[PDB]
Amino acid sequence: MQTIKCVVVGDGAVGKTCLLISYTTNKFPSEYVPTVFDNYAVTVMIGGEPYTLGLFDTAGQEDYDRLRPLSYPQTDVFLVCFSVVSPSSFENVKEKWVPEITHHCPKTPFLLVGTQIDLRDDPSTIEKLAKNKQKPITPETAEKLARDLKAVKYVECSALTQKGLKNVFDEAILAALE
Amino acid sequence: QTIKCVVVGDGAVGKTCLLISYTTNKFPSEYVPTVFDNYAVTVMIGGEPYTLGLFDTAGQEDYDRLRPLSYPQTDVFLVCFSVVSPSSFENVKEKWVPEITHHCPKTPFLLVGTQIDLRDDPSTIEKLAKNKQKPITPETAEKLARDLKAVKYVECSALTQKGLKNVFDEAILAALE
Amino acid sequence: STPELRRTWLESMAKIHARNGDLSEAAMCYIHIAALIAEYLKRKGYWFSMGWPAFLSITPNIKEEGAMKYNENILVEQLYMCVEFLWKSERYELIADVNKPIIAVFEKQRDFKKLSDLYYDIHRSYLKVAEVVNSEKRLFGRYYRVAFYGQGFFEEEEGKEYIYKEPKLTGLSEISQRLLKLYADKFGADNVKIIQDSNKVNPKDLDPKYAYIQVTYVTPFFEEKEIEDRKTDFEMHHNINRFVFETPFTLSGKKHGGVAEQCKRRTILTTSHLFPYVKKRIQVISQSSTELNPIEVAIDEMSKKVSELNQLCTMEEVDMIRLQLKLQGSVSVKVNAGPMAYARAFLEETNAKKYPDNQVKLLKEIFRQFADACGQALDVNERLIKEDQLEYQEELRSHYKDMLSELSTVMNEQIT
Amino acid sequence: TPELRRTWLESMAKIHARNGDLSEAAMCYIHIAALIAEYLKRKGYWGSMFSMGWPAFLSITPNIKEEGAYNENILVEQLYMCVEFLWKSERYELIADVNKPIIAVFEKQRDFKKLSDLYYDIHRSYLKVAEVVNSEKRLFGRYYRVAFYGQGFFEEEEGKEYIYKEPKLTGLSEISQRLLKLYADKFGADNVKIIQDSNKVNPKDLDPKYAYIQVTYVTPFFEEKEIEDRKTDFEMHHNINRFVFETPFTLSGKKHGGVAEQCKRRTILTTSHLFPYVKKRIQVISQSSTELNPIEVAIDEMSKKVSELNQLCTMEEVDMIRLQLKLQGSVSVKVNAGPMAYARAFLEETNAKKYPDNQVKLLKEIFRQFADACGQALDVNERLIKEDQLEYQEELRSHYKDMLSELSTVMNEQITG
Ligand SMILES: Nc1nc2c(ncn2[C@@H]2O[C@H](COP(=O)(O)OP(=O)(O)O)[C@@H](O)[C@H]2O)c(=O)[nH]1
Ligand SMILES: Nc1nc2c(ncn2[C@@H]2O[C@H](COP(=O)(O)OP(=O)(O)O)[C@@H](O)[C@H]2O)c(=O)[nH]1
Repeated sequence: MQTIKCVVVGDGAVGKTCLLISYTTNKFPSEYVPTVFDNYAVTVMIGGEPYTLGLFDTAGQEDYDRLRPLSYPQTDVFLVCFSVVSPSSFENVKEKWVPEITHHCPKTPFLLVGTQIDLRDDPSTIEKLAKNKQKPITPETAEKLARDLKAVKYVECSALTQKGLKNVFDEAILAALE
Repeated sequence: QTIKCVVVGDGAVGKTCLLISYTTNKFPSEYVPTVFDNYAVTVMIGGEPYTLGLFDTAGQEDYDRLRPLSYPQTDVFLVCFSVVSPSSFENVKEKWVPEITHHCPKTPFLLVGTQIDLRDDPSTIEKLAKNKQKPITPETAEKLARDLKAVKYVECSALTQKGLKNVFDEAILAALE
Repeated sequence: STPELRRTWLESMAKIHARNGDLSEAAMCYIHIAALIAEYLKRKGYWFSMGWPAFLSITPNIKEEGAMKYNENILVEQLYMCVEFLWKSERYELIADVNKPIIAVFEKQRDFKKLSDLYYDIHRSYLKVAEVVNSEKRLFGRYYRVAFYGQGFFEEEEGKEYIYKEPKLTGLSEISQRLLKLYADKFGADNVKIIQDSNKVNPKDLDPKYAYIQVTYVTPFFEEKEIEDRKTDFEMHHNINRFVFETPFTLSGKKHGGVAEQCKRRTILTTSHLFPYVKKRIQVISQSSTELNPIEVAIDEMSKKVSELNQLCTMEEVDMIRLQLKLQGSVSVKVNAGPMAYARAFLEETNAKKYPDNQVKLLKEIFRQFADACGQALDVNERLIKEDQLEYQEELRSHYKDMLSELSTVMNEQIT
Repeated sequence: TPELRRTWLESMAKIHARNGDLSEAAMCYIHIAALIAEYLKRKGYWGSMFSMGWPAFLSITPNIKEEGAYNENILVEQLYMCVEFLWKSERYELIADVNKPIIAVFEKQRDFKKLSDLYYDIHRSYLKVAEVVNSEKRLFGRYYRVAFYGQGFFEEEEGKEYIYKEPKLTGLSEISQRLLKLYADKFGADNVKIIQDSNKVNPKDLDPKYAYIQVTYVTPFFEEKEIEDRKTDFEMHHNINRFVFETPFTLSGKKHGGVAEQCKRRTILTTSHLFPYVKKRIQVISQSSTELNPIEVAIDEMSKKVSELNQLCTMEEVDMIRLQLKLQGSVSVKVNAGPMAYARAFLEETNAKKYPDNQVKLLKEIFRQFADACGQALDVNERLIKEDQLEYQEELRSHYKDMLSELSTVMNEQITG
């Protein structure tokens, strides 16, 4: 009863691995030495007592759908991630990820996590979505999804600027305690 | 305009450690080993810088055939010996000074006492006493340096690095007459 | 360099530090005051008697008080304030050496009740240490290299590198945004940027029309020669001036690349004074750095993983979730390259001819230990899982066996 | 404050002038000119013109950037002083750059006689350079790493590493004894010890009963990219802040060993300011190091030997004695292990299996260049010997072929010359 198991899901290239490495190593994404292993652990303080926050990293691609739920037993909280500059990752939250974790762990709280929020104010990014006839996902539309899908709450962050990053894991710890 | 200086002496006196000491400007603890023979050092004799080429010689008896082939074009010789090894000195007289004087009769030479740091060492002084031996004084070695018509006699230690700069300064002055 | 000019400054910092919660820095201010008073009374003949050296057991930074150009009661009052803040800062191990000279004072006065008090307070200082030492309960701080660039903007801070000692568990997110707001106001929020690159900044690369703050997480550094000391959480933060961080670089010139092109640089920053100090930031005065080539990187992280696995398997109460985290992240990597990318790049017969034999032989030996340590971790997990992780365990074993088979092909050796 | 900084630089320049440290006296005047120029600019008195402030002098030295933290005639007087000491310190190459802002002044004044004189001065400095360049006649100094350990003895020097610029050809023992007796007279003659080892000192291994002074010879360091821009003796001492020294170690943790175990650490120190500066000693603020394996040491030494033999053959007039020194010491080795020790250790079939293919093939190529370089050196030497060296030259040839006989067996390849 010393360790919180938090499991991270979402489509590839939304920045979830990069999110976990920067919070776990206290480094900017460009400055961490790549690792060949999966998963991350960081000490976190509860009332002055030391706890381990275990971060389980999953692959979002279809080839991994059969073995991924084997990591769900004993989870204390789920982070369901999408990038706010990728409406496909946003739609797959409603249409893939929330159902999959609901089905295997219906009583386990989950947070909706928006990533890469710095790219919402990027010209090349906002224009590259213009040529594709798509627009970036605003925070207000993402909080509405969070309430619809019974999420504990919505949190945004950017691994690059670190804005909102700490609050994501503060929110995750508090949900993991029930 | 490089001065040629050939160095002779029977081994273990310190010829080579002496030469690599002062050439590479390192403490003996720190020199990088080299596979090559001979050394070249740049020296200052009152404002004028000079290049001293130092031709090392193997002192063992196997090379008595070909070692004198290094003797042509020499500007100065250095005959060495260890101040704590008497036969290092006893055979400066018996073999080395006859050989170099035979092949180049008019080239000057100097008597060099090496490893002077171990004459003021307690352990070394008793190892000599058991063999009925004691370190060779400067004076007895300066006696001899006058005997066989050397230019001078000098003393050095590569551990101290004291007196070593003086050895080569005197060698160059000798090669300039 | 004027006695009361320095003393009021130290007392001012003490009060600032107390409000800001920098309680070690407060304790240091008071011990520097006591050291100054002692040196002044010594120079102005008064007859502890050695002057500032009296408190070297506390910190060697007080040597600077003897750069000088007040009675016994007030020297002792400074020492009381110092003990108060050592208590509040959890540096309990120093309370004894501050009270010892007070005790000598009161020995002379035959004040037995006071002596009973002083010995009593050194007593719970050591009791507290017995209760909390090496229990990960004390948060002495996190360390950040901070460098300021922009000669049109920064005053004294321009072009100089600091180690900032931050409270407790302050993460990179918090000290970045804090320093950004601070210098966004005195210079303008449009002209201040955070440098994330942990390489030594070159000013010519920077737009002189901007002001830059480089922020990098660092950790106290010790080599194996110093691990003779530095056995406790306290000692790992007591009188330290070296700090390490790593930076990734490829052979090409990028930050990130493949397993066979990935290097890293190891930089060690030295500070002008020791932490804890009368200030919570100390300037860096020099840097030393070394580099590791790709097979050295691989050797390094494989050793660590073997130690992580073995450590968990020899705990008194094995932490199941923490064991699975590392075990699954070793034997069934699915997001990153997996440790087998090391075996393929450096241990296969064709590839291994491109690297030093000793280094290939060291990485082979580590992989054997890796095999055993994954195996031992699979056995420990089996004795701990319940019915809901049986399929989970079976796949871990299946992934482990598939890994030993490939490892056996690559090394041409039977790995059990 | 500008006033105190200027008084200090003026004092240092006279002290340096009195001790004969003329490069440092010249640098003090260029810094004074930088400080006055920035002062007048920030007041509003008005490439390479005084109007720019301190940036005008950046081509002389980047050190003057730090001056950025009374007439125009006075500025010119500072630069005259600099030229004078640039002349005396033999840094003639610098004189053209110091005169440019002076020229800009007299251009605006149409003082065409004066412009005549300044361009004449630049002509005579390059005439001087043409007569002395890379003759080894200019001795800009020797550099030493010096670091102080003694928590109980040293004041501001404690725990700090400096590069000391020493005059002319100051050898290691000179600066060592001088540093010894200097701090033996401020401390106790029996409380000061010279640290001989060149590895980075860890304080734990030291006894606080004594004060320690670590002294190591270093030389100016340039990477292969830089070597193009470091062609002359002046260029190798001009605006430098990187120094290198090598330390021996073995695979097993000792210093010295056999050629198949003998490694070499290469340390690069960087100083806070560039030499020449206003002081003779500059703090080390940075160091990096790297380790050469035994085959890399072999590669290193063999390429050096090939290169120096090549440039001895392609000199204008060949130092016959220096040529025989290097050549005899390559093809007739009798005291040290000889370069075939490198071949036997790394190039023989069974041994080559222990080292990277690319390094083995590179060591093989370098040895072919070594065979050609000795061949070239033998042919040059017999164009220059008298009859007293015909038998000596004959025995060099016989040794050169006995070496090529062994190198051919070891490389399993015919090595001709
Ligand atoms: N601009 C920006 N890029 C990011 C951020 N987080 C991740 N990335 C980039 O997005 C790409 C994919 O991210 P990755 O770590 O693989 O996320 P994952 O595929 O979900 O595990 C990488 O190139 C990252 O550098 C962010 O906050 N901002
Ligand atoms: N104590 C001491 N030992 C020395 C000195 N010079 C040389 N040696 C030692 O004497 C041994 C042999 O000396 P060496 O350099 O081979 O002289 P060589 O055989 O005549 O060429 C080596 O082990 C050296 O360490 C010295 O000045 N002092």
